[PDB]
Amino acid sequence: NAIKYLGQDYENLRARCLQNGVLFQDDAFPPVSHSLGFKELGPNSSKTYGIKWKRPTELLSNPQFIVDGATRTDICQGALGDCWLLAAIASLTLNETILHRVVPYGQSFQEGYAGIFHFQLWQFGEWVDVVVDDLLPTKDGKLVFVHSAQGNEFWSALLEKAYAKVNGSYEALSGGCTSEAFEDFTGGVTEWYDLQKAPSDLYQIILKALERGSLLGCSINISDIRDLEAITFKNLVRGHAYSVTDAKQVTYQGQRVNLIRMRNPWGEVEWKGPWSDNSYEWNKVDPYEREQLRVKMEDGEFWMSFRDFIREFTKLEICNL
Ligand SMILES: [Ca+2]
Ligand SMILES: [Ca+2]
Repeated sequence: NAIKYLGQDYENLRARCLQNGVLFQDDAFPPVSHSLGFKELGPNSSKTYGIKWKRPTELLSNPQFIVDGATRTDICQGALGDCWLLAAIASLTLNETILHRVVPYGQSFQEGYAGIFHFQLWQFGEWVDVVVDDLLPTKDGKLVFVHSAQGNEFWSALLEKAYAKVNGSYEALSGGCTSEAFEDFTGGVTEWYDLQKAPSDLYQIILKALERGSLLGCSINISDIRDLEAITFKNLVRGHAYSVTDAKQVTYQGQRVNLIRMRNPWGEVEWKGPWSDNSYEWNKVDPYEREQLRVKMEDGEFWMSFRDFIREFTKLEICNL
C-alpha cells in the first residue's frame, strides 16, 4: 500500500519477530548517543545525563498504543525544540482521514506485539511506511521527549521517534517549520499568511479550512536568536509553533464576535488576555456557548478574539487537502 522506507517491511519484520519470539531491534536507528544528538542533545549536554533507552513494557505494567483516541491532548512537548512537528501532529488528529493514513490500525502492546511499530509519511511525492522499534529515551522512568497527558499512552512518542529516525537524530528535529510536517502528513503545499497584512476575509478562509479538515498553525516571528521561546506579557511564546484548532462565534454584548482556538504543543502555558480560560468575557456569553467552547484546564489550549489574534500572532500557515 506504500513504499517500504529503507527496505524495511513492517508486516514481514513483525511476523518474523512474532513467530521467532523475539523483540525487534531497529538497525537503521540504534538506541545510542548519536541517535539523541550532537550538541543540544549531545553526550556532553546536561539534558542527556542519565538517559536510558527503554521499551514501554519496562516503564509500567499496562502500556497502551492508543488510549481514549489519538487526540491533541496526547501531544505534550519534551526536552526538544520540535514544536513545529508537534503542532502539526496535534492538528493532524482533527482530521480522521489524515490521522488514519499516518497512524495504521492494529498496533498494540498486547496481541501481535513484537517491539515494532509503523507510521506512514509523505516523502518524495509518495506515501512511505516507516518502522521503529519501541526503545524510547527515558530519564528516571519518564519519557524525555514527547509524551501524552495520559501516562500509559505511547503513539505520539513513537511517531516522534519515527521522525527522529527519518531525520538522523532527535536533535535534527530542533528548529523547523510547521509547513514541512503539514506537507509530510498530507502531500499538499502549505500557504503562508502575513497577519500584519491580513486580508479582510481571513476569518472566512480559516472557517472553511477548518471545516474541510485542513491543517492550520500559527506563530509570532522573531528578529534575533536570544528572543527564541521568549514569553510575552500575556503568556504567548515567541518563535514557537501553535496549532489552530477551532474558530467559532459567540454572542458578546449583543453582537456575534469572532473567536479562534489554538493549542500550545507544550500542553501548558496559555494566553492570559481576553477570552482566556479564566477571563471575565465568558461570564457575559450565554450558558450553552460557554459550556460548548470554554474548558477551564491547563491543557495548552485556549481562545482569543480574532481581533487580538491578528494583533499578536504574525504568521498563519494553512495546508489544504
Ligand atoms: Ca489519547
Ligand atoms: Ca486551556
